Amino acid sequence: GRGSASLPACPEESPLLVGPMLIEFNMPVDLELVAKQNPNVKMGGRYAPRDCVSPHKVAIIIPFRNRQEHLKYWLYYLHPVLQRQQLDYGIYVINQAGDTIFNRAKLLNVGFQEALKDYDYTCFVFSDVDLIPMNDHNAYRCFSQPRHISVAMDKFGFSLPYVQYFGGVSALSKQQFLTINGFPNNYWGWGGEDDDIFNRLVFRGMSISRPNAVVGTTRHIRHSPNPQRFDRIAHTKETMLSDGLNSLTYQVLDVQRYPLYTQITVDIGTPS
Ligand SMILES: O=c1ccn([C@@H]2O[C@H](COP(=O)(O)OP(=O)(O)O)[C@@H](O)[C@H]2O)c(=O)[nH]1
Ligand SMILES: [Mn+2]
Repeated sequence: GRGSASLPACPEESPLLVGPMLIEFNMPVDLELVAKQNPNVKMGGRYAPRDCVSPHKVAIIIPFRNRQEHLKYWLYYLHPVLQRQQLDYGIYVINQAGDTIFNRAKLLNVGFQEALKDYDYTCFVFSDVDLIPMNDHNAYRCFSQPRHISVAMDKFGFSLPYVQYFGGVSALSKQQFLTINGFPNNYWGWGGEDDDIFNRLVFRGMSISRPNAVVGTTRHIRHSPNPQRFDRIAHTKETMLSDGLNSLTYQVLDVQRYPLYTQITVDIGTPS
């Protein structure tokens, strides 16, 4: 029964999962030690299983500005989890240059476009830097419908704020992201950019996929009021095809590959 053969696909669910994880933010983190403990993660925060081929080619995109301590917690907790999930992944921290109003959604678009320059990713996880999953059965990859990952956050009493809530951590396949023309680029702190994304998905006929809530629990790292759903549905229908990936503009000022992540510092302009 000999002969040259290809590596098998990785299994539907990884056999390496441990389930519940104790998440704490009260100790210091040293990235050199983290890299040493995660020796298989390559420069820029890249990893793929050695013994099987994952159909999950995932770019994990983190919107960022001055949250280095949270990032250190994110990297310390997520790298082991992502490897146990057997993903072919890369970590991208999209750092907003300057001191002007933060624009989360626009940095996420930047992440999608820049991660694609690196590799043919086919799934995109958009994750705030201060959310850590509490159970490794909460898969950080894409499904048949847009995936809402952080479904039961401790900050919201472990309950979904409203059925259309799509914030925190989500995953969209390349096909799913393209068909909604990405995310809006003009939410300069206004709030509700996640509701606009949800409206785009719905208008394109997509629904929300979610892990079972018991394994979808996440911890939020406190830093220096349950959200409510912002309207603007008509707005989204009016503007989604003209404001998004197609109209995205920015300047890349610095690209740094660190052992555990790639950081792209970009100038995304100011509110027009
Ligand atoms: O100065 C800032 C503001 C926001 N963020 C990123 O944006 C996410 C959400 O921002 P915030 O924690 O203020 O939550 P919001 O209330 O705006 O949902 C954070 O977790 C970070 O990933 C950041 O990096 N720096
Ligand atoms: Mn936060």
